[PDB]
Amino acid sequence: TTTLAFKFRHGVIVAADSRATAGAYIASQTVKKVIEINPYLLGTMAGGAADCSFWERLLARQCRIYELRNKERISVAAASKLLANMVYQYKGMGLSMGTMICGWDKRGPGLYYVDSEGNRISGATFSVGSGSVYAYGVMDRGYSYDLEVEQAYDLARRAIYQATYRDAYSGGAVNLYHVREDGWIRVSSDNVADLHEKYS
Amino acid sequence: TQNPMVTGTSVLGVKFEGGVVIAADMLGSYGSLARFRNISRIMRVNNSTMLGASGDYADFQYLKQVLGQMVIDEELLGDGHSYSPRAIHSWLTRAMYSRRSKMNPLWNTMVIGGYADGESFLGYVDMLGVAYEAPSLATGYGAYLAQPLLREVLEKQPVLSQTEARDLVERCMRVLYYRDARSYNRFQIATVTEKGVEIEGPLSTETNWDIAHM
Amino acid sequence: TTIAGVVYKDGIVLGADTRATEGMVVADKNCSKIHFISPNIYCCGAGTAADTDMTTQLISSNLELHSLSTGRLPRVVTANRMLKQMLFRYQGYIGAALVLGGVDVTGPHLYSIYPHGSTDKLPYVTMGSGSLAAMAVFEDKFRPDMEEEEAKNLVSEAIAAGIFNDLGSGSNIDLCVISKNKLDFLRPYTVPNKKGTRLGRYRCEKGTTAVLTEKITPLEIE
Amino acid sequence: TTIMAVQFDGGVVLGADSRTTTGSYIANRVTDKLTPIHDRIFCCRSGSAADTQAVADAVTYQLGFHSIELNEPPLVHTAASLFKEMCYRYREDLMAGIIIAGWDPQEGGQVYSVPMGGMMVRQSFAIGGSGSSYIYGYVDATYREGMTKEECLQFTANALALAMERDGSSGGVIRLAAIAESGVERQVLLGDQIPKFAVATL
Amino acid sequence: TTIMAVQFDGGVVLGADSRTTTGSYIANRVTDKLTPIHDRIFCCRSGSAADTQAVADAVTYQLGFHSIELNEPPLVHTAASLFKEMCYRYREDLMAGIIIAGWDPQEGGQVYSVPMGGMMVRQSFAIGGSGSSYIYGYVDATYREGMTKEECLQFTANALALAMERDGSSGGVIRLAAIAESGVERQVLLGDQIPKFAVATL
Amino acid sequence: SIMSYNGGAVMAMKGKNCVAIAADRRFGIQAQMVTTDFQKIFPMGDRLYIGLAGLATDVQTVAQRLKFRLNLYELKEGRQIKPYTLMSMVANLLYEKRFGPYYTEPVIAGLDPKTFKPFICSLDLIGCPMVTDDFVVSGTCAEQMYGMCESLWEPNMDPDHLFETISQAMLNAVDRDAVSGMGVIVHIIEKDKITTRTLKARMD
Amino acid sequence: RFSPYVFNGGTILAIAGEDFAIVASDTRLSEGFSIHTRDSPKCYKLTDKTVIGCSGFHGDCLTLTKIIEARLKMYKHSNNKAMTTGAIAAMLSTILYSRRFFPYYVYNIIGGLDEEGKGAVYSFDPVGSYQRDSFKAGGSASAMLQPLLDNQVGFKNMQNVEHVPLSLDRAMRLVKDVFISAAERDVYTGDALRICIVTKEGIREETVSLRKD
Amino acid sequence: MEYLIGIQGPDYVLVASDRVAASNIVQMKDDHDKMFKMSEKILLLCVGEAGDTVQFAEYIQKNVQLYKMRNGYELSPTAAANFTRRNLADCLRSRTPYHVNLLLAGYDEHEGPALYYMDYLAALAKAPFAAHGYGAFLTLSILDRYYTPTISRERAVELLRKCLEELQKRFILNLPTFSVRIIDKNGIHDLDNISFP
Amino acid sequence: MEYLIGIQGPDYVLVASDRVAASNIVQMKDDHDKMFKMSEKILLLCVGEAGDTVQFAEYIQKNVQLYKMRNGYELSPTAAANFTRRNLADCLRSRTPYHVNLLLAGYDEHEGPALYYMDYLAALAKAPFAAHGYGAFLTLSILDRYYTPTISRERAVELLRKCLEELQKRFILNLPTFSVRIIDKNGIHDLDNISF
Amino acid sequence: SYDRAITVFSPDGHLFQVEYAQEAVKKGSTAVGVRGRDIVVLGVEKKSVAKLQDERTVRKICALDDNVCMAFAGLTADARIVINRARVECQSHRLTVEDPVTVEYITRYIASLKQRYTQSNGR
Repeated sequence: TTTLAFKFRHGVIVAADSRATAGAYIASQTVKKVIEINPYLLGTMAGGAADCSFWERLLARQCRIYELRNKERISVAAASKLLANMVYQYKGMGLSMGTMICGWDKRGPGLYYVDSEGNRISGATFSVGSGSVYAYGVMDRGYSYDLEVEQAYDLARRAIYQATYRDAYSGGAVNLYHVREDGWIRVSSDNVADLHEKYS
Repeated sequence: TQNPMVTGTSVLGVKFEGGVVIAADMLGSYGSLARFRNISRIMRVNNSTMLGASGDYADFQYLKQVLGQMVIDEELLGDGHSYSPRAIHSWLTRAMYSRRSKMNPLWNTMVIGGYADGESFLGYVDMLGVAYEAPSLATGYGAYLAQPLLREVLEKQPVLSQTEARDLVERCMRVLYYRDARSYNRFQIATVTEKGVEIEGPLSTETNWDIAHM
Repeated sequence: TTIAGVVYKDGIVLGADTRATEGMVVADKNCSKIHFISPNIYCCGAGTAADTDMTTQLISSNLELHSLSTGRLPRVVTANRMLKQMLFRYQGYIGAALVLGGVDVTGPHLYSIYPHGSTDKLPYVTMGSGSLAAMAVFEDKFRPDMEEEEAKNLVSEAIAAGIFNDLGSGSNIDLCVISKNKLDFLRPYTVPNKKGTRLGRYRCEKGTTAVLTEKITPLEIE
Repeated sequence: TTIMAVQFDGGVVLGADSRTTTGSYIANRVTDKLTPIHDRIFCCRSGSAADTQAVADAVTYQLGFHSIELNEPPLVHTAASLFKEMCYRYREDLMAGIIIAGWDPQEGGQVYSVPMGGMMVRQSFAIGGSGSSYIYGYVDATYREGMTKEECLQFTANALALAMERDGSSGGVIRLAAIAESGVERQVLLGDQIPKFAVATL
Repeated sequence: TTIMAVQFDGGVVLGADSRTTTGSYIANRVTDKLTPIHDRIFCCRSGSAADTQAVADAVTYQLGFHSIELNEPPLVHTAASLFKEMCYRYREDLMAGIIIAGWDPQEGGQVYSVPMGGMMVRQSFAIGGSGSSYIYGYVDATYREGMTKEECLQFTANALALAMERDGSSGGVIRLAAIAESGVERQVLLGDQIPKFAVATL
Repeated sequence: SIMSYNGGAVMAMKGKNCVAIAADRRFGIQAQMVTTDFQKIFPMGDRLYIGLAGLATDVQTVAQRLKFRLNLYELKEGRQIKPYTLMSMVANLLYEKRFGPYYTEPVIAGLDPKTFKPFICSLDLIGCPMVTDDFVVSGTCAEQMYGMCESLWEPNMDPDHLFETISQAMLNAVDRDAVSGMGVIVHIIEKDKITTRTLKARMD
Repeated sequence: RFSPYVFNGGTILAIAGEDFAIVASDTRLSEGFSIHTRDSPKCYKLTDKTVIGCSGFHGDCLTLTKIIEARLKMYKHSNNKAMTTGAIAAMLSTILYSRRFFPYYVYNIIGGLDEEGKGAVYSFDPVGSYQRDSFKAGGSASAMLQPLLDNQVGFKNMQNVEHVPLSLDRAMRLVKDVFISAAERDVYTGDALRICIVTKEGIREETVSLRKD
Repeated sequence: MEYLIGIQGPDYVLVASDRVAASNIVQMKDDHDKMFKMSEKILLLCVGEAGDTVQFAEYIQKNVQLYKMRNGYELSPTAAANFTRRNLADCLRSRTPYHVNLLLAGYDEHEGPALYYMDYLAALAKAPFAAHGYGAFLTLSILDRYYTPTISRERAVELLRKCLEELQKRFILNLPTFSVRIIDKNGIHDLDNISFP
Repeated sequence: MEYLIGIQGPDYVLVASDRVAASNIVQMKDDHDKMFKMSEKILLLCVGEAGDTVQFAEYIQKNVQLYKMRNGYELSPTAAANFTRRNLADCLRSRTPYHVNLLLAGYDEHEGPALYYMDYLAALAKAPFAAHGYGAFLTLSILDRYYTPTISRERAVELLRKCLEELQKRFILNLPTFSVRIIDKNGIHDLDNISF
Repeated sequence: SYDRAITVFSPDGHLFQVEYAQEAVKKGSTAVGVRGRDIVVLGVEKKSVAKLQDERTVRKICALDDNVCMAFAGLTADARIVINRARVECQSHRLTVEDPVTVEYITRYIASLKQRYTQSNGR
């Protein structure tokens, strides 16, 4: 798999492929790696899809509880900290998990990369999975904070495309998402075959 | 039992018109040694049910006392209810699966046969909790050797008589005595029917050995 | 794999299935697990298929030499000894389990050969995955000095038991009947299982598939 | 398996079961472990069937060549020595235990035991195989100096039956041989012919 | 080690060797492997001496408490069942092979064999230990229904002597016990008292 | 799986007076692709083709050794090789290395030069010949394309239907495994001509 | 030494439509190279609108279907309504993930009608990752079966063909054909084929023979 | 660890290598030359386990120059590639396997430029661009993005600098300077070494 | 690995750390901060396994701030060092052992500046200078050469820069920028980040 | 452990223990708190200075965190216990959710604690 997330002026962009594999067998080419935790923040999957989905759903219920109690929506840093502290208890017990928690808060756009190993790090660019290495090059060469929204969409698409082209365990269809101060939106679900027709 | 110590070999079973019959050799083997040559690996759970087991005989004794106390309590209540063979099959399946999930498995492989409500039951249980019903059953190397004969016979003839089933079982036991090394000539037959469980004494397979002179 | 052999009154009957499996998926549904060693000697193979085929070819070669040098038909003990010496030299690494059968001047002789070089002369033997079921059938219904038809039916029943009770074996039954005077090699002796007819037609019309390049090359003929 | 040999005055007796096993499955229930190395020299075979058959054939080859070039009947000590050098040179590869018996004019009836590791020991009575364990006591008690041919045959049959009932690897029909100046008398005991011993039968 | 018990009319006889080995070293050459669980009940211990002594003492404790509670003499089936429960609960932990023997009024002389794994079976005669292998044949042959106390004692002594000669782990002296209505009479055979079976000679 | 290190898939099919043989194009390390122009089908005659899948180095080495032996054969004999003969040669070649084997599973497809009768075969890792009348496969997605061919294939197909069949099979198969794909090439053999076509396939 | 898992074979299929959901499976059960029985359906009825198929270790399959029936009863007792298919799926994901560190080695498929009335198919990993699909295969021959369904039902890699919605008759014929082929070229499947279809009226079960081994 | 990169074009081959020789934590050398010329117009780039690299490269260099002296004409890049592939493939079964990851580059007057790739298993391949090392994972996506078969050499050097600066920003190891040289009809040409202070 | 360095002086203690956070072969982050502020006058630098560092550091952080809130006065640096040493040593024999290589720096009005060292085994050692990571092997020699007990903060910064440029030239890993800050009586002071 | 219902309902539905606790609060030292737009203020009345006491020890104004402060009235000991538990919670909240507490959060914790003591057994 492969995922992508970066911060720019008009919010946060999240992109991911749609392939799921067991060994060399492509079980699914329509899996939604990005998870809509709630209308105001969302997450991604890499590693154990079961692990990521379960723990992020647990995070979702915790976030709703926090919202109800405090009457203020939880911050991205707090959410990532909850997730990290939860998975850290199960450290060394075989969890394979990697995700990028994305949202807006009082501070601004939020992006945090949590991992089963224990790392929790904010940033302006992140890429997780087998194709992350191929994604980083395109994103790094094409990324600027001063960047039009359509340009951001395009470079996310192209990064995921090249990552799929090179990596065997990623493919299917990009599932692009855009976080704005009001909430996230799904902008496109383009297929890499149509994108190959486009870019070549 | 992480490693079994004293083991019993194959148990057979086949259901006929109006009852079920199972058979087992009276042997407990301590690693290629026929140490105990007179043991019943067949149990009488209740009037409508009988049980036969392979594998670790001690685990089988444990199941014997447990299940005996269970049916005893069911009798004590005097409520007009008795455990069905399929109910015992389910209970046993859960027990073996639980012991497996704790990684403390009961190494036995069981065959439950019973007759109740005018219906004949025959079920299998493995140490891992695998369970199923079939018209015929075999455990151990019996699964490879005897079950072909039973399956061919049952496929050509879906329903059998008591005498035909008994002859078939004795034939399969002869085959096992020939081609299995953890086997013994002495074996018990247990049959369940409308009358109830009737376990026969030690029987012989009556080998020929005419092949040797060639 | 299920191979089996039996001695009837005036010869030998060999039988085998035709299912060749790479792992747990079928690769060949009509394999020939019956090989030619000599006109009067035949063999069936199980285990490592390449080892069985190449060993049988080698011994067939050496026996061709021996036979046409001597001017008389080859014997079965010769093949058995060649095979066991070879297999012992390789110490079981070549995984050729064979049942070997032939008729010669002394009479019908049937051998079962194991990968480590062991042998056993028997009236009936079975090898492979369905060997136990076939042994069951033989221990039940074998009698000495059977007629040819009875022996063929017995071997068919045995191979069928191995088929319908073992996952590895299937798809057909092959027979070979060697005697003093004839050899009847019956490749589709029986068809117990067949593929069911396809209810739906899925034939794709022209242009169903896209193409990005095409290059036609004519072949000169004369 | 169980193999057994006994020396009587003027010959020997060989006995062995007919079972060879691969795991818990009996590949052959009528195998003949008694093998003629020569007209008056026999070999019983324990361990790897392949190893024993191979070394038996090679010893037969060498001993036939030696006997024919000498123009005199071979010796049991000679055959045992051949087996010894083979099994000792290849003690690492071969898992084989042998017991050799025959008759020759110079020494008469002889029994030699070649266990695993390639040592050679002449013995009055010698047992081998997985089942010899269970009958060491029976032979220690029952043996007596000066037994005859029929007496030794019955002794061997009883011993082999006792081993066969207890040992899973041993079983089948008992094959017997008696070797002397006259020649070889082979017989096979099956079913009721085999001696029977009463179970506890509580 | 080698232990052995046999049931006669009106009682039982127990026998055992007297050697405990740590590897190839004999720590105790005069150990008593016959432990009285009660006045009329005895135990013969094989396997780990520590495990056997522990379970023996615990069963003795439980059984004495049960007996004094009931104000009736205990049953051999009861003792064997206690041993069985312990050895089956802790079958993974301890390696112990037991053969319990005793007399009770209602059932008379009884012999139970609790091998490793925690199973229990009544037996007319039963043997255990490393040496029992070497005498399975002797006992299967020479056992007879209706033997006397003296006959069973000689039988047990002969068997233990054979096992002691052949097995390295068993040896020393033979301890014997005969249990009946009257009580227990223990005797120890040493030196010439052991039955001697002649070793073969050339 | 040493075979899965490079991946790859090769397939052959039979028709009426025609054979088809197809193979993927990807050359890649266990997850990283390198090139989409890899040659896994090599021509061993005018109308005889061999197709190799497995470890790519062994693919190349086997093809080279086979061309060596084959050219010597064609020069000494003075005729083109028969497909059964090539099968036997390949089996001997692979069994020469039975310990330390070439990690490739060949597929041969062609017409007999005299009668133009279709022939297809496959060989195991160590040279077990397996002649069939319908189709043969080798590769990582073998399990997929077996069922795909079992369904789509029909007897005595003409070249058009044969092409559409083998194309649909290869595409729908390699789309479903990771380490194979990146296009697919289809050689069609018949008495008069040879036709080679590349297919439009998902490059993911 | 002791292995708590063994592959009992089994193959399962699920197809969805506008007003129907088809679930089908083989009936063979086999440990190792030996058949245990030829009549063991992998497809169980959870409720009127739902069918579940399970493939893999039969003990885990049994415990799982037991737990699901129990929790369906519990849900009904508590909330006074029957569970929907998505709810069953989510509960099953939680169940499977509960024992993540000693998993059920079972591949499951849910097949049912949703509240809207459409067909639904949820496909699970052994560890509880669940994804809605229009069609899915599971078990030993899933790799064999999925390509043909992707070609026919999904119209993948097919050029200029009508994207017709699937119909009941075509679906039934298709599943019969694919299981025929999988029986032809897979050892673990082949005893028989039970087709348990769910529709608005209820669940109908049909059976068709396959080639015995 | 070591990084190689190759870019084919219409009329030239561009190759680059890191100049780092590292045994362990320490970096021993900063001007290591991983480029061996087998002839006037073909280069061999070799990386992998220590010693195997130079041994194999010098062996191939010897054989190629020997071919030249014997026959009067240099080998083609394709022939050199298949030759080194054969020698490498023969050895992996042998007791002396050469664990080396290679990248060959040459220009033929007839067949034009060429770039070949072979891993330690000796699987050959002709590619328009290729790379070795862990850095290849980062830089290959750059080339797949911005590469065209009609690329001019100035644009190629630009693309190279993009790949290398991405390595500097994003790759854990320290690869400060890179050797560069171009192959064309005229011959091998050394260029200014790309450095990042 | 991650690089830390400490340089004690007469009236100050200087600390530096690399700013990179890494994945298998990729620099995920270039502005990571490995310095934790337990109080106004002490710092904690932690490197090691992922997650253990943050969890342990923030546990010590909240414990120290809790001491302050409860008692009205901040802990001494030696006291905080022994406290974290206890918390770490208690755990190495437990089921959940942290694997953290620490470097602690603080100023006390009475005792003066202090620099403490402890490895993943919780062995505490006060030192005039110290370092962690594979780079310490390279840089400690430079400190042993060019360090004196009486050293101005300007010369200390220059010495630090020497060490870091040695790393840049001679160390395989890419540590392009280093965070720097200094502790004294006035408080913690962040300085210009050294970069190349 | 000691489990008994110290706090229970009375006829007419009053928790007498809670009423008595509020009575004890009324006995305590007076305190006043007022809110301003940019400043917030607390004041407490010393019962008796006593001219020997160290004022620092007996301060009834305490700081739960940097941005929070509280005063109390009633039992000084119970106040101290509650203060320490509030302090550990505000620090753990910083730890968990990476931001300082709000007064709503901390007073919610304190009220929950006091309620738990009104309902739990043995307290």
